[PDB]
Amino acid sequence: RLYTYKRTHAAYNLLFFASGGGKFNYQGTKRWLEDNLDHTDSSLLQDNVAFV
Amino acid sequence: LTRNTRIIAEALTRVIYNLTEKGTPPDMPVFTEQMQIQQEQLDSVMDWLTN
Amino acid sequence: YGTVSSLNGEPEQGVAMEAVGQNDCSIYGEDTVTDEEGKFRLRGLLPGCVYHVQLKAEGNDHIERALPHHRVIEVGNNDIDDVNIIVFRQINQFDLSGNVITSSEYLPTLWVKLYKSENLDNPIQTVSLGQSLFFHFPPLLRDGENYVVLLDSTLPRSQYDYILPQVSFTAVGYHKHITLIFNPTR
Repeated sequence: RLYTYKRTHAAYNLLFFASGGGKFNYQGTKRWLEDNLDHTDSSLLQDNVAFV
Repeated sequence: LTRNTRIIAEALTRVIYNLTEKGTPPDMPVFTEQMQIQQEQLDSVMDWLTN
Repeated sequence: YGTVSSLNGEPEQGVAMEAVGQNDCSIYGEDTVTDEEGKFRLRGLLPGCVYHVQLKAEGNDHIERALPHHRVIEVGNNDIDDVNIIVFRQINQFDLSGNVITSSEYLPTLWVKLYKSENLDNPIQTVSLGQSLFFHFPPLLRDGENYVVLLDSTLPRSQYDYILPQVSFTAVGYHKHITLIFNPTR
């Protein structure tokens, strides 16, 4: 709702991640964070990542 | 759940929009109407999740 | 002497701006339609009374909220400066939603409806549930408009027993989470 409207379109890329593999040592996050960092060079997980 | 969502979302909104150095004292909220955290939606989603 | 900007920073234009006084000064106060930058030029600078910058009732139909509704400012022996207020526009859509409670196998054989109240034989939306227990009817306008959410399944009574739910949600609010429960028998 906030991003849909121009006047409230803040300049902050937001990567939401409904991760799987949670209480299991957070494997879903491990694999996801690995794929967006070392596998590729694109993706926002390198651009200007603020607090996660 | 609604209160926690209000707290987190309002903090995020203030930090994102540079509001702190824009006035907006923390003694009044953003999410009053037209953006109220849908209690029904939260309850139904939680119920479905527990289903 | 400030600015009327949007949430992101967009300077609002054409917003009526005024200051209503209090105490004996309740009778003093003028208005000024803001410019593109949001720079209002309120005048009538009488000290000895606190001021309240707030949104004119008239001329501000399109705009829904002003987050700092009023800003208390002490009027001393000088002028005021740097008065920034953020404002919200008036979203008019309804943004319907709503989950469905049913077994997984019945989900593909379901299409939620949006039967208008005035005519229950001419649906206006037939969002199929498909494989997701969540319909997200495209945002509608909110003005009365009693509707129906008749859950039109494809499953006939010849091999199963069921009752299709029906929900009326007269559109005056801003969201909805219809929670249809579908448990057929036989």
